[PDB]
Amino acid sequence: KGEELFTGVVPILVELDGDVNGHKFSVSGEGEGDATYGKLTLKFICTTGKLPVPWPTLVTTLVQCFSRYPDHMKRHDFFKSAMPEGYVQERTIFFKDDGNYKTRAEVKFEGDTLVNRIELKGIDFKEDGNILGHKLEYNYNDHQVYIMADKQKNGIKANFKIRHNIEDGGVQLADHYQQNTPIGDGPVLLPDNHYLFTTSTLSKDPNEKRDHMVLLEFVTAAGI
Repeated sequence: KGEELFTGVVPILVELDGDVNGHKFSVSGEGEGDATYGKLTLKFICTTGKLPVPWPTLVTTLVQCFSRYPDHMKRHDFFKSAMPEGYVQERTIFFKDDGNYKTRAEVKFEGDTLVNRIELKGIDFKEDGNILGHKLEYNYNDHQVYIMADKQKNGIKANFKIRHNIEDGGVQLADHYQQNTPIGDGPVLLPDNHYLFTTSTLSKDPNEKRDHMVLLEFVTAAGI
């Protein structure tokens, strides 16, 4: 089983290559995950300069295999069952009255490390909007993810809203549409519909001078 590969603390590598309205950038993340408790600690660095989009808008893009799946639904864990070969994770994210991100990522083990490798393309963004204009608060409003099976492609799908607080009043809406399919061929668990509940805390490394985001996350799956 792929679930075995998560019994301990697992190092996490994240790598994003991004293009939004022609502003190209890269993001690297390193940290570790504990699926037994459902805990992620990661530090992200924009390794090419200033991040041209706000850090919270990338949170969902930047490893649901680390969700704590209890004992009674260790069998609906599609994300772990796909390991080590892993899965493709694709999204479109509509920023209301603004552009959209399209993301394709591969989530897999490379040696002992869980690696989330992402390409991100963003189009139709307003240059003085909340994204390209950096008008969103540095914080997070988590949202639950209702995970439904997708027997057709043999993976799962979800759609959910993320709310970003706008520095001067609004809420910026980020409409997420997600589908996941296994990379490998072997048997994979197809879950009964269930929820993923996530708690995210954003913070800053006082000794770090590059543009960056420290992220602490707790996540659990739930029935009904």
